[PDB]
Amino acid sequence: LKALPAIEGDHNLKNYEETYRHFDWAEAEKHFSWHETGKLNAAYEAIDRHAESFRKNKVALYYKDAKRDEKYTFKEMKEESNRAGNVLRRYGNVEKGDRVFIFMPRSPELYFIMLGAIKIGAIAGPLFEAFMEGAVKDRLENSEAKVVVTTPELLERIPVDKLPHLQHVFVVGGEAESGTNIINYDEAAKQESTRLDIEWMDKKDGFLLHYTSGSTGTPKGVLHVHEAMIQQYQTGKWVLDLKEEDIYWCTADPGWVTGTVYGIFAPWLNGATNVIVGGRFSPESWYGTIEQLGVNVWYSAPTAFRMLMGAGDEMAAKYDLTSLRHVLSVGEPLNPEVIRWGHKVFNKRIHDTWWMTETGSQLICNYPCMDIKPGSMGKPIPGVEAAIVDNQGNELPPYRMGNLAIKKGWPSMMHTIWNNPEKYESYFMPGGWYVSGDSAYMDEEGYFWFVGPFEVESKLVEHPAIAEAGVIGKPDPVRGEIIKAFIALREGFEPSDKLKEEIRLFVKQGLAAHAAPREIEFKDKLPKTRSGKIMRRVLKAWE
Amino acid sequence: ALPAIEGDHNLKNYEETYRHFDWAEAEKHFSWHETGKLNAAYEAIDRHAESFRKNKVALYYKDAKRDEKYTFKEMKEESNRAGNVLRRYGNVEKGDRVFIFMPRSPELYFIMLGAIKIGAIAGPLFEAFMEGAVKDRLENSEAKVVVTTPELLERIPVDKLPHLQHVFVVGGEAESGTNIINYDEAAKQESTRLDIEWMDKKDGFLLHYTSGSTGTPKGVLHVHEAMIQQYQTGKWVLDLKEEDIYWCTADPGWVTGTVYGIFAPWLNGATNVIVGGRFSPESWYGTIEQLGVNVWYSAPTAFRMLMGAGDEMAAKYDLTSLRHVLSVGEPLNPEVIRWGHKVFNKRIHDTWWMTETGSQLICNYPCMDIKPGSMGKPIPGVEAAIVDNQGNELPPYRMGNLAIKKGWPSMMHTIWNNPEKYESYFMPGGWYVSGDSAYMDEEGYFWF
Amino acid sequence: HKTYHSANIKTATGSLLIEGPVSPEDLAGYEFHKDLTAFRPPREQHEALVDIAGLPEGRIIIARDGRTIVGYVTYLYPDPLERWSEGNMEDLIELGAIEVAPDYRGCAVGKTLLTVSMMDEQMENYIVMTTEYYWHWDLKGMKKDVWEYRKIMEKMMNAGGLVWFATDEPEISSHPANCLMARIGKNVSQESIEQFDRLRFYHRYMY
Repeated sequence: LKALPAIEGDHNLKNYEETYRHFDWAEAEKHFSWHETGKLNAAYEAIDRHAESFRKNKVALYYKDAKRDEKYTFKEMKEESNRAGNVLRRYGNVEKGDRVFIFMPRSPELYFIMLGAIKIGAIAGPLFEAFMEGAVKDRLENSEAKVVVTTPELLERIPVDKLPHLQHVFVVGGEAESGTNIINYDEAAKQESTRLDIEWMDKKDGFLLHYTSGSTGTPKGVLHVHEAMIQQYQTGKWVLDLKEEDIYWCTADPGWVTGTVYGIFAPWLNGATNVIVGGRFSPESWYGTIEQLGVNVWYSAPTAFRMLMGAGDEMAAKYDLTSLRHVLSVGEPLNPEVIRWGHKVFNKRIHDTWWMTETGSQLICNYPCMDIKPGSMGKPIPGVEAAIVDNQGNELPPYRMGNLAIKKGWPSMMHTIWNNPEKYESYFMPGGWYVSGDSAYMDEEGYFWFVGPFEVESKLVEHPAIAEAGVIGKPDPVRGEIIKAFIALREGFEPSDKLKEEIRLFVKQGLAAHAAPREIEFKDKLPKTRSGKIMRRVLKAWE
Repeated sequence: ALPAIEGDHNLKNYEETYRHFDWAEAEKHFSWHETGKLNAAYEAIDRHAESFRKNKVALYYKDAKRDEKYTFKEMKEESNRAGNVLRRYGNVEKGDRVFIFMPRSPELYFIMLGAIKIGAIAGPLFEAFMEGAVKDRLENSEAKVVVTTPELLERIPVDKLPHLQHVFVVGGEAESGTNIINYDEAAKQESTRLDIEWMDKKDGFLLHYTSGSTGTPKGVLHVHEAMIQQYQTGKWVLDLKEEDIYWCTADPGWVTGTVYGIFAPWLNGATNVIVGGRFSPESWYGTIEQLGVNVWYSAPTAFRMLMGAGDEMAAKYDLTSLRHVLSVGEPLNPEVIRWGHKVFNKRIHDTWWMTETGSQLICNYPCMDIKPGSMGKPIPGVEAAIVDNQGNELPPYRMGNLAIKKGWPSMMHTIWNNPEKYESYFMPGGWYVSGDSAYMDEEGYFWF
Repeated sequence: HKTYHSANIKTATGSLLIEGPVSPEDLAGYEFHKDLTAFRPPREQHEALVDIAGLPEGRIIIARDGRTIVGYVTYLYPDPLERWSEGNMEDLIELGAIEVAPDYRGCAVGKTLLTVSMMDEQMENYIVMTTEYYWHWDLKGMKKDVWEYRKIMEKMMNAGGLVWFATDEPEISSHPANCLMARIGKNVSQESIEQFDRLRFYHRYMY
């Protein structure tokens, strides 16, 4: 692994070391209007501050999909969000601290609704359409949300009669029958005015709700505070490298947390240009978007990048991708292979950023102003003390496994787990170390750190005793993952422990040291489809 | 006398700037003062797309069908595409007259910018002319290339024009003949990067023909360096801040829409708004209310026609976003001042210039008192006077002939192939006479 | 329902007859190809061929020389444990083994087989899908690299006009070579198209 050298330019974080040594949140708060005025709101500082600044006539939203190619600026986005907040207050009977839930696919109306809900102080909680009736019903039951905005294709997936606390259901587009609790958005926005009397919030009250599918089977509602906005801006200044001329495209859905803060709030707190691509995924559409829109800053996920590589680099060569300037990946530890492919195609580097729902906004990030280690997330942002702790809360020297913890006190926190202070207090550890539940470790420099089955599979067949096999990666706490293989022996060969080691050594001598299987199991036959294909998802599900 | 309103203007004090201004201070504003390579098209659009205005929306396009918006980068790319098409499929070289005969559309601006970018003299043509006018203008200009729409395709007599090599067609299906090439299937088969033909200070880039009583067409030639003044007034008369939305309602076939709808606002890096289709008061007011136009440069005829609709139409719309509105090339009426002040809560600034002058000379300023019905005062760096036939400077309050001291940046190069008519505009003694009669004021105001 | 179709092709080795949907009793009477062991031993794919031939929706199209089978294409329903069959319903048929014998390859046998398969309208009331991975292919039999191999199947499988589709399968995305080929029928419903769109992208929240 060879560290990617930085590129000289007019960055925003000129020197990371000097800032990390001499950064205070007071100067960061000085960048915000409430430091001088005292009136604070995250949505205000994400939209209205720039809609009143010189960025008023700057493209804020680049919406493209299979049908629409609409464009919105900061003034128009402010007007739309204000209209959504007005309609939510007037029709949804929503007040301070309430819960408003979002059930929409990628569209401008989604961002308008969520920004309007946050502006009036209602805690906004997004949802994903892939959820069945059970998941959405459970989420509204736990949240006791008064309002849920939906789409006609998903109106039938919400049990309005079942939920007692649910009061209003909004539908967007189409022709949905206006029931007792079913109000259509489009007209409600149509006659409603724009100007919104924004309600001003304290430092310690919530503005975002987000439900994560927990290990217990029931989701939990993370409630972030408006103070988190502070951190967002600074991250949107430093890791995201938004200059005044950058076109920023976040590919995450707004139903998730990542598409809610760094696809909505972080870019616009800096007054940048968000890009949203609706419709179905298609590499032609994505590459054409990057080409004709001239995307400079990219924020995507390793899954989408991997699908883009699966498309083929020739399709990328069919378009012009030299307009890219800055690439970032969230949602999963970036693979070095994706990094190499991105550098080869776009001639730009990708930077993995780490955070989760309980975190609020990204903490440990690869930085354009420092050498990039592709396998590392990066270093904590200045003013935030991230480290590695054991089960006792004591700090640990680098280069050793441990539980990643954050020094409690940073502006981007959950104000609560909604109606669950027990899960609150379970999240934090003695000593003021918030625990995120992830495994990570640092190195000497200060960066933080969290296999093709076929080459083993092709190696296996060379034995005269086995006809076919299947290899999966069993998770490991020391080596990350260990190689496990299920072997169906040929006729005349019987399973035993003596021949198990013979497989390991033959793979060891013929392949890499880490390519040797660590666990071997024997089967009469592997799971195979009717045609004869071998699937491994069933194998790892069984394991 | 409508009093000036206190605020942050780009022109702080009129007298201080007037008495201590040199055109070098305006030249250093441009990007060629440190690089040498000067071109009006490059600094109107191409400069901003490499600046912090790249993502700022440059063009709002509205009509009955299309509602797309273009940023500065988008205009730069599309104009480079149009220029590449022009160069490759028309063999137009530096100084070749590229005439454009097409209605108000983003493609029109892209093609105009592309023609000027490759050094070609771009000549706009209004769509209202019938076959003889376009024919004689093309013949006199010896235009190598014309660009048109099929609805007007039959209007140009290609067979009667020996000097017309190629004819470009935009939109629709038009059979690709030997001398007829359709733009669209040539639009998307090249690159979006175009090398800009750099030329010197004295070389034309715009060719505007003005209809006259004689009937012969007269094509004035404006050098690139006229932009030296075009930007400056755009910072003073138009006071284009970074957060203004600019709407120019003059047609782009005419000089005012060509330079104050393309070059003057975009040189300052403003946001131009343009609406297609036939006028309707609801359309214009809805454009204002939706987009929120801050600077509104329109024609006084458009203002009278808007007033004819009544103030109730305006009251139905939100007009508080207006902050700076101006009128083009006609003597503003006091009634129009009063109507604009009650319906927009803002003042209208009447400015004067002609195709021969190239840019605004004597105008009103936001940092300056307005006397209704008056030209205003000359921009600093431009000396104006009231001369007689002999040319002695007439003291104010007496009838005389408007004249401007020669050599100002926006001076014309010549009338195309008519040096005698070019010299007929000038009176010995360093004075250019625009043919308009006016008088001055003790403070410096100018009145018809 | 099934309508029988057939066609003939000519080459240096002789005439190959491509029987379309064929009745299982006749396949039970053929002689297998010893060289064609890309997926299973002959016994196992014989059992598969007869089973899918017996299914009401499963179909088999065979290109053969005389009484010996040399290539087959299956239209079996997706594996019940496989994620593509979570609905476990209708109008979803998974294409499986399409490969042909090694030394008959390069004779336009596969493209002719697929075209003879696919001209039927009952191929077009249902959409067709298949999932291809690098470890299922002859790595050393033909001795050319990865991306050219993918391109040559894209060409040879365009005979039926099949367009390439992207999916988030953890198995598919482990290597950019492994992908998903499919066709969308002209007699299928739009609701089926939306259902397949949902099925293809399971965890869409990441992108």
